[PDB]
Amino acid sequence: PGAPWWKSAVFYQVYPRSFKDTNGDGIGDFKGLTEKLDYLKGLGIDAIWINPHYASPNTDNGYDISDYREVMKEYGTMEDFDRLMAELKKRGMRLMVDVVINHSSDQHEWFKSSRASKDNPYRDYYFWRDGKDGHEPNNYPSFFGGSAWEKDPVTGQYYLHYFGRQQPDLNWDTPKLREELYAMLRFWLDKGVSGMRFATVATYSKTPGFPDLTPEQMKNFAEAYTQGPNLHRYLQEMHEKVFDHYDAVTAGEIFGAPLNQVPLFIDSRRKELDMAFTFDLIRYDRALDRWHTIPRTLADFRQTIDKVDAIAGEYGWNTFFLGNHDNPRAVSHFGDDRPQWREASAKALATVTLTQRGTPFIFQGDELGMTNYPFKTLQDFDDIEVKGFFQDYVETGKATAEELLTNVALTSRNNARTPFQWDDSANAGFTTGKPWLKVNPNYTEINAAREIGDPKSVYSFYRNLISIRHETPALSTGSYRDIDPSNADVYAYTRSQDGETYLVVVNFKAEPRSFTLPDGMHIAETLIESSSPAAPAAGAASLELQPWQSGIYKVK
Ligand SMILES: O=C(CO)[C@@H](O)[C@H](O)[C@H](O)CO[C@H]1O[C@H](CO)[C@@H](O)[C@H](O)[C@H]1O
Ligand SMILES: [Ca+2]
Repeated sequence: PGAPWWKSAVFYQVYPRSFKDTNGDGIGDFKGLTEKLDYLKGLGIDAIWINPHYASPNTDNGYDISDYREVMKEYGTMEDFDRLMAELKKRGMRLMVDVVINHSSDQHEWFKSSRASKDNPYRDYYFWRDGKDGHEPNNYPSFFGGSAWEKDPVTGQYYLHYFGRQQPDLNWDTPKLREELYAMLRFWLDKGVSGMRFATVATYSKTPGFPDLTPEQMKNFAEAYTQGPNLHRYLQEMHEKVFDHYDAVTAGEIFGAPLNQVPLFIDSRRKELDMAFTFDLIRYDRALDRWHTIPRTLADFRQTIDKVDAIAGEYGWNTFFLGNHDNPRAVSHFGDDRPQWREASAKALATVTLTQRGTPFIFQGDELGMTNYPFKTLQDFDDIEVKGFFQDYVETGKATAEELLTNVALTSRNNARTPFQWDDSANAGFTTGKPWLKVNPNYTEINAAREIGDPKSVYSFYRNLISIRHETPALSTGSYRDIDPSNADVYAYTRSQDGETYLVVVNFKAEPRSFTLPDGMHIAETLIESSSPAAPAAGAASLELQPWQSGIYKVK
């Protein structure tokens, strides 16, 4: 039997707002993405995940949707969306879209009606509760600052919002609401969408009665919001009434949920989701407040990957990513973005990303080795989540503004949202106007045009790796085995399928290191290396590794 197309596919995440502008408004659009499909094809990309593209007031840049069946005005029209589809299909490429159905915008017609009165037909499309003892219904905190409950004077009741105040949560306990969501999903699937990514999929179910969070739960409220009693009931239903009738791939963003519960989401026998986005790895060095950083080693890095691989079992599947629109740049976060180590480390992380077991996602710009942004003003940090950090930590005296910005500089979501660097023209060729966010000044050295013409560039190395994975089934669907989980210098693991075994070795130190193969293992061939002066001799039992050297080898 064969493996599904998505298990051996290489995905590329486009954040349309910051990818390519074509009308000089400073905002990326659909026409921009369409003009760059050849670039993505040439890289070797099989499928594209785009961030929300629906009508939105943009208080959270598309994650506050005011009309699920209309296209965001900034990105273009429905015609532009269809053309994007058609141009993708002509290149044998597939499209995955973002599905945001934990909540909607407060400008959605459902909510405008819902808030009108207690007897409105749409009232139960959301959660409305009376205050308690002169205060909020309960002690729920919002991800984006303050209470998760917001009072509305129109009726005197509070509505629930896990995130932004302009992002009220949808009530999945209401059957009529679920049917509306299902019909909306079919609407896009009938248009030929090949994949769906479910944003904060683990929070769909709310706990009956909304009791107060215990002191312990209050600490880790992200986890507590993923413990709704009817969650998997709703996910199985959505599969039965929607995805069972189509051949699209489903990807869940499982944020807040402990690893041991992930199988419930991705076990194919359960008929829920196909693969999972987990955040144990990408947040392995983030503190509980989601803005402080905690020092970690390669040991912690690889042991997390191990635990994540183990919950796949035989019937489940993982995605793999080192960066997205919500996190700092990969080379800055996991590598060394200093000008003498940036390219080398970026190539090293590319080797990891494309030799992991699971479906790899590459975030726009990482193939160029783009870096974190050098923030210098208040404005640079402008984001709804940072506004919330101010509300919860600065205005309350828990921390000074400078303390917040010092740490957020390393963790800000805006680090990943600076305009794609196409060339070295004005604003890196992203726009002919003023970009909605400032272009990283290092675009003079870091841009696509220069990378594409250089066989030693980061882009060329990614492109080479993508070709190798596509021609080596073991590197996609093969099994995973960490050689030494306790090693903090050199990351090494094997990929095996059908008698074929491959070895991956990556030095994470900016210093020369040595690696010794397991007893009875020898190098047969060298597929690729970065920062290496010479491939090992055939039959070698060990490797001499340069600083930040990475490689892939077929072994005996
Ligand atoms: O914003 C975050 C990342 O730093 C998290 O607090 C967030 O809870 C989580 O990453 C959820 O992700 C998705 O849901 C949000 C929708 O409200 C949106 O802000 C994120 O961009 C989207 O990725
Ligand atoms: Ca535009």
